[PDB]
Amino acid sequence: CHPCPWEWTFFQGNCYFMSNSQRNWHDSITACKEVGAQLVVIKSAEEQNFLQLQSSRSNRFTWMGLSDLNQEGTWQWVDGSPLLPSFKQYWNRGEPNNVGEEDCAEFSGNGWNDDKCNLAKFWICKKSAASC
Ligand SMILES: OC[C@H]1O[C@H](OC[C@H]2O[C@H](OC[C@H]3O[C@H](O)[C@@H](O)[C@@H](O)[C@@H]3O)[C@@H](O)[C@@H](O[C@H]3O[C@H](CO)[C@@H](O)[C@H](O)[C@@H]3O)[C@@H]2O)[C@@H](O)[C@@H](O)[C@@H]1O
Ligand SMILES: [Ca+2]
Ligand SMILES: [Ca+2]
Ligand SMILES: [Ca+2]
Repeated sequence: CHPCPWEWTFFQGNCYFMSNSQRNWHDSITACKEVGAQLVVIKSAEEQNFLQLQSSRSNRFTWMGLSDLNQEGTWQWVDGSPLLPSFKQYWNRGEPNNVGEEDCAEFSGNGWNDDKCNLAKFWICKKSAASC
């Protein structure tokens, strides 16, 4: 037994899958469900710092489970949870700008950016880590 599956990353009781292939946002949601996970929902500040560092180093635009598709301007996580005011400090400068209609969030550089949901990007899945 292993806390996390092969190629996954462990951090604070959860396993994260950093994809090596690309998908649009909706298909990323499905990809995660197919492996018993969810497109990453950041539930804490320590988690954000950890993920941002890995994403920045990967130098890849990467989807997270956050969108304002249902109501422009109101960002909600895929589990139905609302984005908190304390997490809003993570957007890059000038973001979110909804330029050309951007309703999905991605890790970009050292922060977050909103981009077109139909764009294919890497993604991160999250599921709980097993204890053995
Ligand atoms: O600090 C520097 C900067 O470095 C990284 O890249 C910056 C740049 O990345 C994205 O554009 C990439 C290319 O996209 C097309 O191929 C061309 O436009 C080409 O000229 C670009 O280089 C993109 O995220 C961009 O952000 C702007 O566009 C997006 C998409 O329309 C929009 O959502 C943003 O609000 C903004 O207008 C970004 O500047 C990244 O690590 C950056 O985070 C970093 O700041
Ligand atoms: Ca919109
Ligand atoms: Ca939007
Ligand atoms: Ca943007």
